[PDB]
Amino acid sequence: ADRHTVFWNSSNPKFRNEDYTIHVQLNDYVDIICPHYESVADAAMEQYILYLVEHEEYQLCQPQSKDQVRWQCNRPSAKHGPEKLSEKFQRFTPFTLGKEFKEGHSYYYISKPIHQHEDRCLRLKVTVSG
Amino acid sequence: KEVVLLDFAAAGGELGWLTHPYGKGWDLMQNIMNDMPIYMYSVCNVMSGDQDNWLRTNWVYRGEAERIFIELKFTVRDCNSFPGGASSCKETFNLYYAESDLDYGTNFQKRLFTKIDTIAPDEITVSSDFEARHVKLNVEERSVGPLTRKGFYLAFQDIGACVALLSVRVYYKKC
Ligand SMILES: *[C@@H]1O[C@H](CO)[C@@H](O[C@@H]2O[C@H](CO)[C@@H](O[C@H]3O[C@H](CO)[C@@H](O)[C@H](O)[C@@H]3O)[C@H](O)[C@H]2NC(C)=O)[C@H](O)[C@H]1NC(C)=O
Repeated sequence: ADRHTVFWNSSNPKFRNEDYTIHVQLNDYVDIICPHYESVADAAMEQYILYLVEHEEYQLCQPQSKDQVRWQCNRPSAKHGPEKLSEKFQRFTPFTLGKEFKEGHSYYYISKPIHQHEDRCLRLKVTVSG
Repeated sequence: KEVVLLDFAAAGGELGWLTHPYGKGWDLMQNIMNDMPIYMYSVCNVMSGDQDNWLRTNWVYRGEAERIFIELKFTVRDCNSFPGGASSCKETFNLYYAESDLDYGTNFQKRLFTKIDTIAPDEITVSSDFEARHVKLNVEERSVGPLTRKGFYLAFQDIGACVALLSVRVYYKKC
């Protein structure tokens, strides 16, 4: 009713069109859920760096800099459950390294695999309505 | 030597502190600082008038502790830096505590809490600090004593400020 779930993995069919976009309101949460396993081989477990980027980096599906690193899916078999990035679409942050989100704007996530095949570009468009 | 009873930053975001009112005030936020994954409780209800938001730590077993020392690290945003910015913007928050024999779990009654002090930033985060990605991290310490009951909670009350709490460290000194 309030939070949106995205399964960030290369088997998620929603990424196939590369038009994957979800619509949120201010103060909605997006829960990006990292690949998670409890047995395939360690090397087969999907791992990603998530970036939060501007439109152009989204078009290229490539990060511009370290500053854009949002989170890391580098715990594919954590016992405590899947690793999870919970982004609240606030208008204002007290934290100077975080992002602010505005009504009528769109925001963009991309990933890169951690030392693995990039078969397909994984990206997400989040549009704030209002 | 210092014996640590609570260390938020060390817990890797697994702590799950109670907030009140339910799902309205403080939120657990996540970020990258110094190329490391970090967590913080933050609140920024500066446009909404009268705010009364509580973050309560989990119950801390006292043991042999008599005087505890509480180390807070946090940021606070310049009330001037809000496009709107109602005269309901504050630049402080309050630190409370309560002693208990048992863990009350999901029960939270504010009036059981005693105010320790108002917490104010030495360094205010200004709008230019955003494009410069400059984190001005305040450090504040308080102590309460003598503790007498089997355990205690700390709580943080926001009254309409834009705050991010990055660290909460409680310890006593042995000898
Ligand atoms: C990769 O993304 C997949 C989604 O495209 C994800 O599959 C999803 O797995 C979750 C939880 O494991 C399922 O959620 C449901 O789980 C059970 C099913 O009855 C119930 O508790 C709930 O109804 C709950 O919503 C999804 O149904 C499932 N979706 C699909 C299409 O299979 C994978 O788990 C992700 N893979 C990895 C490696 O993490």
